[PDB]
Amino acid sequence: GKPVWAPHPTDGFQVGNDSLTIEPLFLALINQVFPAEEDSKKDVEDNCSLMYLNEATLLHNIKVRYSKDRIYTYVANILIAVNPYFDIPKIYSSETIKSYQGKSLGTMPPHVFAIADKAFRDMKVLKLSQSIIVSGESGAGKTENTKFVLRYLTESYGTGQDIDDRIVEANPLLEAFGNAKTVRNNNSSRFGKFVEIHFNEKSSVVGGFVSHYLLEKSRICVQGKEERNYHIFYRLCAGASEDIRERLHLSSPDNFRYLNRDPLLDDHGDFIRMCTAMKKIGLDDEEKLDLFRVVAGVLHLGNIDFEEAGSTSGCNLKNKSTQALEYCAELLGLDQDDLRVSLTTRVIKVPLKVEQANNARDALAKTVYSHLFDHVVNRVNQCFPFETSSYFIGVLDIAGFEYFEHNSFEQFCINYCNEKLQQFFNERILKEEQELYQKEGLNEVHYVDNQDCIDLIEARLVGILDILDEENRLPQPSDQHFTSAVHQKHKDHFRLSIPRKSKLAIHRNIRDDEGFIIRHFAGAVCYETTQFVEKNNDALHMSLESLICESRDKFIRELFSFISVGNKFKTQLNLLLDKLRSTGASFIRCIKPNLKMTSHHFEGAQILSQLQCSGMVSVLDLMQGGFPSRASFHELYNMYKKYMPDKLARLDPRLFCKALFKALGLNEIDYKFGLTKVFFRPGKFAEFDQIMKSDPDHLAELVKRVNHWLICSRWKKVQWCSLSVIKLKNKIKYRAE
Amino acid sequence: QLTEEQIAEFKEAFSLFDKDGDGTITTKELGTVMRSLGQNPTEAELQDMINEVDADGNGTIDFPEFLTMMARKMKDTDSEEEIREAFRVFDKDGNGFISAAELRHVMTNLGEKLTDEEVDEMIREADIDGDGQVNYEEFVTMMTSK
Ligand SMILES: [Ca+2]
Ligand SMILES: [Ca+2]
Ligand SMILES: [Ca+2]
Repeated sequence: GKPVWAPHPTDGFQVGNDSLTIEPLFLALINQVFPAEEDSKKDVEDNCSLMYLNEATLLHNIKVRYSKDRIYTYVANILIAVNPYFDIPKIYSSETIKSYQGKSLGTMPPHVFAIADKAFRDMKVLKLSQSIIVSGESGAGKTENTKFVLRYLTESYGTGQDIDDRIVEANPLLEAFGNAKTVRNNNSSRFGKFVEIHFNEKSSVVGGFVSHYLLEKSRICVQGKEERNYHIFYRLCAGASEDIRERLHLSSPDNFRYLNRDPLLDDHGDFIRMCTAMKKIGLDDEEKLDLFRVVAGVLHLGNIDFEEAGSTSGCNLKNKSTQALEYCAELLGLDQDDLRVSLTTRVIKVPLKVEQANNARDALAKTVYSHLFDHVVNRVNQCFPFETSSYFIGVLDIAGFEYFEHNSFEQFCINYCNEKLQQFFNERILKEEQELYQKEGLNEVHYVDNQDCIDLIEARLVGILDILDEENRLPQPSDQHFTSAVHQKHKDHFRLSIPRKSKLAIHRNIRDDEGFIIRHFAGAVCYETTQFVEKNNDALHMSLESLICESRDKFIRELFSFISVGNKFKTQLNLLLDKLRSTGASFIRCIKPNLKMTSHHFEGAQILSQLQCSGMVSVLDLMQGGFPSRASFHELYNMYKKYMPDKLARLDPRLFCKALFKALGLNEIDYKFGLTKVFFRPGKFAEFDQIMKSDPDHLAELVKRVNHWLICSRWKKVQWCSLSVIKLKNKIKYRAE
Repeated sequence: QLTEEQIAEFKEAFSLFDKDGDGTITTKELGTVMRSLGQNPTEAELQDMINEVDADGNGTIDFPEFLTMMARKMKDTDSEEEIREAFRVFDKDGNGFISAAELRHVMTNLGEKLTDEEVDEMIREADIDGDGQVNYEEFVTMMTSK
């Protein structure tokens, strides 16, 4: 008779009553039906104030709050932030910035400022750098939310100076070389950005630092339909002056292999706006042109084609590519012939076949652009340097968990990245719960982590990455031989299956040696493995490497699968994780309320999918291992005093709750009396509520049995308070003489 | 440095300083409660005492910090004189017995809300020898009751 939540294709869940049949106000699988909150009209700032903490009740709560334009809700110290799609008045007001200062979490309403203030507070007290990890898909409000964290920190604990607006000025430079259009987003970030705000020994702001990770290298040469290379390429081709256009031999992006093909994409204008921003930054025409030269150089590189000639094998450049080669050699400051030899031979001179030279061309292109991006981020960092610092507070932004109808190596790496970030998310929430419980005077939270899914991927010798390397090292590498090696080595693995066992009909036609399913934290993903072997290899041979290092162009000299893409990805992912693990962590989860960028529309099923992809569902499950519901004494006083005799209602909130639990005989395993709240094991807040609503007479009786205890509690309270006052008086006199 | 039972008893006493139950006390609540029981600390005396244990340095101390603030190197049965002093806070006319009227005064000073009969009940409960009032022996027995 209790209203439950059940699946609803467009709202995720709807109210109603192996599987189960549900009547709304329909067959459903048992484990997809959740207890609902009794009061559907209600609203809490911390979802841990609910009686049931699950994906359904969570979704319902933040919805209710969304309507009241309450976009920020907590789950413990985790912030959920739903994009309003309009400017909610005065919430990012400077006044509000002062009202959040030094305020403990949950003495103010939920807000990114509080997340931000808390990081500073812990930094200052614990003397430990801090990280704020943001999740969210495209259009989730992630960019704005980052601004607020930085704005808040700077006006609150900066010194008049203005590092945020500085970082805000510099950002257009990052976006040019680091963002590109994807199928789901016209301006997606393709690297990991850790924007650090640094602090001196006395916790005052003194500078910024953009740490960067894992630029997506494959995009530099190849993109899928609906995708493009990095913005800069197209901007330059559409916006450069007729002059620059001539020096760099530019032209339509359609004239470059490296640039696949959209009206709303204003490359011409964004190029102008980009230069405008470059100047505000102090970027003169000289280094501007130096940047554009390498960009063009890479574009021409990519145009060099090859063919077999029969030349006492080895291949050669198509004569049609002569121009691309001289242009490229010219822009990269290389000798046209040196370059040519090094693109078609390797060093003992091994000739290269067509495919191998293609890979040499692309390997050079990827390294050059990647070093260019390194340089670009370094110049951005120079727009707001500092001499030294003690600690920082950084906001981490990096592509989230993702899947499509077709998943390749790109999704594999990205999802592997989020699998390790999720492990980190879980560990730190577990830690927070444990320290919350200790702080409250109460316990190890039951949780099995996803270490096994991580090990499937990265374990030495037998991990998928190492099996992939192994394939690259074989005389005739094969995707199919690789895929089968993966299945045969993880025989009865919880986390791996063949595509034939997919929960989707679209995947069940894929052969055992054409794919595999990984059970990721967010759900099963089916990867098609064609090209995994090719995509794992982007190595640049030493002679071609030497060549670029010894460029006539001084700028380039300064930029500078034996080692596979997969392995470098792991190495880099681990450096980012090293940095995070050295900080105290907080989390913000941004939510896109719907596709159309429209206000006051709440796509249930679509926000639910995001909750899952962000690992929130994973975190709630983790919280079921401890005390997921907690309520202040005052709050419980308010809710339940009406069910008890007037005698109890005279007590203060803490003693009222004390009395209640003593009289009900509530065991101290399932119900925990903290310093500020009562903490409940799963189900137990609800049980306590039922008891409270039962036979008022038997209830008043139980209270009678507690009368001696209550009187002795009243005495001891004032007696020990008198003793406290006397000790405090003796302490003052102690500290004097 | 305290028993499990002393920590428990002080924990409930802390709720008289921390009325709104946010788990933290400032100079204001410290001062208010001390004066209500007949002490007269200076603002500077309270600050100096708080700064000495306030880790955050926001001027708001929590329960374990409260305990530390109360701790000091103590003489033999100084604690006992402390308990006798606590008793004299209740026994306002200094005749050695706490009456209803006197308990009421303390309850009132500390902001406790109860009926005249409830005060009488409290007296009756700690009044072992039934002379209608609470002496020192009974006081301490009530105070350390389980
Ligand atoms: Ca208080
Ligand atoms: Ca007396
Ligand atoms: Ca007596």
